[PDB]
Amino acid sequence: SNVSNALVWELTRKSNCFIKKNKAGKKGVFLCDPLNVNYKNTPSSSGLVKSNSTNVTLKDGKVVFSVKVNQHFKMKNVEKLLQQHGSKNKEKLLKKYKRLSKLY
Amino acid sequence: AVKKVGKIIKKRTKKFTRFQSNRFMRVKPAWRKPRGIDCRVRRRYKGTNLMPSIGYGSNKKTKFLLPNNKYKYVVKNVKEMEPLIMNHTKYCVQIAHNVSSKKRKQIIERAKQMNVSVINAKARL
Amino acid sequence: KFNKQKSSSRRKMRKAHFTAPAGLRRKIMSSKLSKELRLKYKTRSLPVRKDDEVLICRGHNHGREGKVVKINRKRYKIYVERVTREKVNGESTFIGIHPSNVVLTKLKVDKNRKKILDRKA
Amino acid sequence: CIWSESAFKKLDVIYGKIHEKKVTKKNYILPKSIVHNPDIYRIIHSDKV
Amino acid sequence: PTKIWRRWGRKVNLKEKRYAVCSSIAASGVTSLVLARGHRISHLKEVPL
Amino acid sequence: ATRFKKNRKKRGHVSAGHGRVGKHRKHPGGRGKAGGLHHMRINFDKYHPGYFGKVGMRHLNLLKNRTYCPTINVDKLWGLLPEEKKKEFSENKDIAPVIDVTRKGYFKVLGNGKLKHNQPIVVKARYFSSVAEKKIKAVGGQCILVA
Amino acid sequence: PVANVYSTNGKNVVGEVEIPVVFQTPIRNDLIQSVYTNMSKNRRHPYAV
Amino acid sequence: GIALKNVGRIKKHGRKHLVSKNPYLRLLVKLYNFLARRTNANFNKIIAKRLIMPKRYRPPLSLSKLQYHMANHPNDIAVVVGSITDDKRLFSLKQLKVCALRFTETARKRIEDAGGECLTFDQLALKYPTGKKCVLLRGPTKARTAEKHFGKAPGKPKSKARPYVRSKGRKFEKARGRRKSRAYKK
Amino acid sequence: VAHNNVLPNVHLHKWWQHRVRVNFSKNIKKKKRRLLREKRRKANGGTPIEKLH
RNA sequence: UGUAGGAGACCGAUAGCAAACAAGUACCGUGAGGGAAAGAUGAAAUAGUACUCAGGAAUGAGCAAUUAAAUAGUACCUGAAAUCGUUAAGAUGGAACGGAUUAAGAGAGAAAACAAGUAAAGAGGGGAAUAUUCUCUUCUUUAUUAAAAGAAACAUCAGUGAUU
RNA sequence: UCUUAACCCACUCGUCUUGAAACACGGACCAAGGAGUCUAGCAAAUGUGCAAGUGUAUAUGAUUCUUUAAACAUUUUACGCAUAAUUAAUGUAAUAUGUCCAUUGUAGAUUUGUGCCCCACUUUGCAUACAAUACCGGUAAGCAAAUGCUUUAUUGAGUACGAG
RNA sequence: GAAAAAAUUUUUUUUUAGAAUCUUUUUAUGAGUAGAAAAUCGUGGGGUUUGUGUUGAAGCGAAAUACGUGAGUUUUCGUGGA
Repeated sequence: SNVSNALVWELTRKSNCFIKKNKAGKKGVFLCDPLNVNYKNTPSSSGLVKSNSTNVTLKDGKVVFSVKVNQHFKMKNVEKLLQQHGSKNKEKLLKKYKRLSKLY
Repeated sequence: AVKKVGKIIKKRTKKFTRFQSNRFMRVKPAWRKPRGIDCRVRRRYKGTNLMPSIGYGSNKKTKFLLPNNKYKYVVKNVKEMEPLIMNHTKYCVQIAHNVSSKKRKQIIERAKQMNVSVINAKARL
Repeated sequence: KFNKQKSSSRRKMRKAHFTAPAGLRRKIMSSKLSKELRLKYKTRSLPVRKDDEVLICRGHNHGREGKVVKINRKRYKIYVERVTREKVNGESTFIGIHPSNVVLTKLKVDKNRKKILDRKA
Repeated sequence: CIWSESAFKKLDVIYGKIHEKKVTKKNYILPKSIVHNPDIYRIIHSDKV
Repeated sequence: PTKIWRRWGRKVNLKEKRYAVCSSIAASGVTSLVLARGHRISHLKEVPL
Repeated sequence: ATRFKKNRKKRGHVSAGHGRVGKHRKHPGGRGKAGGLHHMRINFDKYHPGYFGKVGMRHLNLLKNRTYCPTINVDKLWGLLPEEKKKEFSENKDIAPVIDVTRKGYFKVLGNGKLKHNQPIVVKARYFSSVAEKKIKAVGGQCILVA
Repeated sequence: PVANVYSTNGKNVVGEVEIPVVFQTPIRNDLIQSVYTNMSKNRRHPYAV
Repeated sequence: GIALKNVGRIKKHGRKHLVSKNPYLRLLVKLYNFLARRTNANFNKIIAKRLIMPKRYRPPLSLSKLQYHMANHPNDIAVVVGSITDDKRLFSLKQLKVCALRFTETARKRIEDAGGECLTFDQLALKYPTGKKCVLLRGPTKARTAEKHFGKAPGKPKSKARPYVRSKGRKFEKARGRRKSRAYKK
Repeated sequence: VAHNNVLPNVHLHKWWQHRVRVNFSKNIKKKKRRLLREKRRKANGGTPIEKLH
C-alpha cells in the first residue's frame, strides 16, 4: 500500500504542527502530540508515527488517560486500565502519571 | 583568561569589539569583520582587537548549559509547559517578557507545582 | 459582502464616514429602542429627536436617564439634561454622549415620525 | 474533509473506475508510485533479508 | 523602479497539477497527516468522513 | 526568488563580488558582437567556426508550404498499429495491413531498421526512398504512390 | 478497503462504500508544496511606480 | 608546520547524500544504505551509489535494448537504476523480469501483457537480498544531446563538437571558417 | 561575448520600454466576450446566432 | 488623457504623485521658466489652563486647579543621537581611547553557588471513594535530623616532565 | 558588571597602489536615506512531471463568478521544439531479408557456476574508453544509356534499436 | 535493559538514550588579499500554524552571575499608552 510508519516519519519529521522548537535555548526541540509518552521529536515516541499506543495527558483541569481507534478515561484506576488495554514504557508511563498527578 | 567553573569551561569572556568603536561615535560596538586593504585587525597585528574565530567555541557536551545546569526554555503560556514536566531536572523555565502579571503569576504557580526552576522569578510584582 | 457595487476598502469607507453630508449624518445618529417600545413598534432602531428621554448605559454616567437637550450633527454628539459638568473657568456645560451609549425610552410622536413609524411597521 | 456520499461515489467515477463521457478526465490515469510498499522496517524485519 | 512587467505568474503544468490534486486528496485520506496538520480531530470516528 | 541571489552572500565586500583590482566598468569590450574579425577574433574563430561571409544560391521567397515533408523510417511502421491488431496479422497469414502514411501525418518513408521477415505490408505514401522500396518489396509487400 | 458512511446525526452508521482508488496515490509532499508555491504566485495583482 | 596535499584534508568527489526531497526516494536511499552497510555485497553499494545519482546521469532505457541485454540468460532479473521507456521499433518481447525506478505507462502494459514482471526496488530488495541471480544494467549515458557540445572545442582541428546556432540553414555558420573555399577548413 | 555560449541576437535595440503591453486581462476579457454573445443569443428570440458555413 | 467606479502579497510622511497640510501655493527668474517646506494633544476641550501670591511686562510659584495622565499645556504622540547643563565619583608631568593580564574601588545579584524529609499548627488549594470519609499537595510559621556541592590541604595512583 | 590603575604591548581608518603610519587622496559631528536589479532571449547545472513524444496556444466550455484578475474542464493530423541527416541547389537519404534477429574488437561494471564467506579459475560482457568495419548526404576518381553504377578515395554540426 | 545512592530485609531518591544531513567514537588537520562556495543570522510583507495585549503591546533608556565563536538572541528595572 501507499503509507506506513517510515513514510509518515519522513513526512512529519520536519513539517508538524505539534513540533515546538526552542529558539532562545538552542538545545530544545519538543514534539507535543497528545500520544507522545515523552516529548522527544523521535519516531521512537511520536504519536503520529506509533501504530497503537498509551499516554496520560492533562485536559481542562482533569488528567486524561488516552489509548490509540482513540479512547479516553479519567492512580489505581489508571494502573488497571493500562494493565488491560496497554502493550519499559508502562513502567515509565506510571511514573509519568504520578508526576503529572501532583498538578492542579 | 579561561573561565572554569565545575563542569563548565568557557574559554573567552569580554565580548568582542568592532575595531575603531573606541574612537569614532558612528562605528557600532557589536562585531564586524574588518575587510580592508591593510588595517591591523584583519592582518592580526600584535595587541589589537583580537578577531573571534570558531575554535574558541564551548565544549559540545555542554554547549548551551546555563549555570543553573539546566537548559533555558522561554514560556508565554501554561499550555507550553506541558512537555517540560518530563525534563524538570534538566530544563529551566524563563517567563517571556511580554507576559502580563496575572498570567505570569499563574505560570510561576504551575511551575512550582511541577518542580521546575523559574529563573526570572520576581518579575513584575 | 457579495455585491461588487459597494466598496469595502477601509480607507474609502472611512472617508465616507467623515465627509458625510447632513442628511446622512442625521441617519447615522440612530439609537437602540427600549424593550417596551420595541415590542410596541416592532422596530430595532430609530433616528433620535430632541424631546425624547434616553437612558445611558455605556460611559461614566451609566446610571443616568434623562431628556435630550441638543443634538450636534457636526460633532456627532447628543447632549442630555443633567449630565452637566463644570469647566475650568467655573462654567457649566453638558457632557457629550455618542448615540450607541444610550438606549431610548420615551419618544415623542409628531407627523414626520408617525410616517416613519408606520413605514417601519 | 467532510464528503457527501454522492460526492464520494462521484470521486471514483472521475478518475476512471467505471468512466463516463464528460465527468471523467479524459486520457488521464492515477500516477503510479515509485515504491510499491513503504514498510522499510517490515522488509528489514523479514526472514530472508 | 518596479515596472508593470515583472514575471508575475507561472505556467504550472497540467499533468503535475492533476497529480498534486490526487496526492493532496490521498494525503487527506491518511489519519496521521490530518492530525499532524494540527486539527483537533481526536474524537472523530474516521478520517475519510 | 530574490533571497537566494549571489550578491547577498557577498553583501559587504567592496567589489560586490566582482573584483577589487580591475573593477567592473560599463560596456567593457564595446557592445555586443562588435569585436569579431578584430580584437575578439580568436573567440569568433574558436566558438563559431563558419560565421562570416555568404555562401550559395539566393532564394527570393521560400514559401515554405511547397517543400514541407516530414519523414518516418520503416522501422517504426508496424508501431503505428495498436498491439492487438499487430498480433492478429502475425497469426493470420492470408491478410496483411494496408498503412496509409498520410493519416498519421508523414510524407516520406525512409529505410532505417529491419522489418519482420515474411509479413507482407502495403504502404501508401507520397514519397519513398530507393532503399525503402527495396525493403518493402523484399518482405513481399507493395508500395502505392498516392496523393 | 471499505469506508463507513454516517447519518446527519453521528449516533448512527449507515451503508459502507468502497474506498476510491484515488486515495492510494503516492503522498508526494514536495510536489504539493512546489506546485502550491507556483500556483499561489499566479494569484497576485501587479505593482510598480 | 607540516606539508601535505590539501593540508591533510582528503577530497572525495561527487555526491554526498541525495539532493531529492521526495519522501519515497528518501525511504529507498535509507533502505539501500542499510543493506549496503550490513552486507558486504558489492551489489548493495553500487545500487545505493547509483540511486543517489542526479537526473542526467541515470538515463531512460528502451525495452528493445533491455531484451538484447537479457538474451543470453533469460531466466534472470534485470535491475535498471533508471526509468524504462517504450519502443515502437520493438516488434515483440519475450517475458522479461525487470526492476526499474519508473515505468512508462505503455511499457508496463506491454510487459504485463507479454507475461513479464514489473518490480519496484522495495520489492527487489524483499525478494532478492544480495542481487542474487540479478543483472545490473544502465542505458546510453553519453548519448544525451548536450554532451555533443562538449570536448575539444568546435572548430579546433578534426573535433566533432556541435556548434551552437540560431538555425541550421545555409546562411548560419557555414561559410568563412568551415570549408576550403572560404578561409580555413573546419 | 564570452566563450562557448551562442551569439547574442536580442532585437530590443530600438526603444522598447515605450512598447510593452502585459495582458492581465485574459480571463476577464474571455468572460466579457462570452457574456455579450450569450446576451445577444438570449435577445434574438431563441434563434441560433451562428451562421452556416 | 478627462471623468466615474472597483482593487491590491504596493508606499507609509527624508516614502509614495513634485504635492496626505490654503500645491502648481509661497518663493525665485526680464523672460522662456524654475518651484518648495510644512500630517499626529486628549476619550472628551460642550475638559484648552480658574483662583491667590511675586512681577512695569513677560513670566514664575503656589497651601490653589482640568484630566486616568499636563515631565499630555497648544514648541502639544512616542521622543534616539550628535551637542550642552547640574550633582556625585574618579583621573590629571608635551595627545586620547585601546589590546593581553591581574588590582583596588564602586554597583548589582542567589536561577548551582548547603540542608530532602519528619513532627507540631496556622492559612490555602485539589483529586478520589460511597454531604463526609480517604488521599495528594502549595504557602506560612516553630525545631529537627538528612544529605550533597564547590573550593581548600595533604596523601595514593596514572601520564607527562625537571632534578641528584 | 563597571572603574580607575599598574607591567607589557599597541601608528588614522577607507583607499587606489610593486610599495601607505605617511610630506598620497576621501573623512568636523550625528541621525535617517543611499548602490549588481528587472524583462527579453540563450546556456549549463540541478530539481520536478511525463516519455517517441511533449507543451494545451490563442480560444472555447462550465449552476466558475466576495476571494475567482484563480481554479477547473477540452467528442476517436492546429502550432513549437523533438523524432534524421546532408548538400549552394533540382534535391537525395541509414547494414538487409539472408532473421523479433538488435555490425566486430580489446579492456571493462553486474551475474552464473566450479574446485553462507576471502580466493583463483571459469561464465555472462553494462556503462564507458579506445579502435575497427559497414552505410547515408556532399565531393573526388573510374565508368557511364539510368531506379545512375564502382572492391576505391575523401568530407559532414552524419548513422549503426532512440531521448526529448 | 536496571545501575547507583539514601533511609529504616522493606520503603524513598536520582536517571533509564535509537532524531540517519542523526548518535557514539577514532585519527589527522587548522595562514590568507583578488576569487569561489557552504552554513548561519537579521529587516518589510504573505500563506500556514499557536500564541502575547490595558493586572499595559510595540517603541525607547539604562542594564543583566543570561546564552551563543559570532552576527545576534533572550531577559530585568525604568519610560510608554496601543
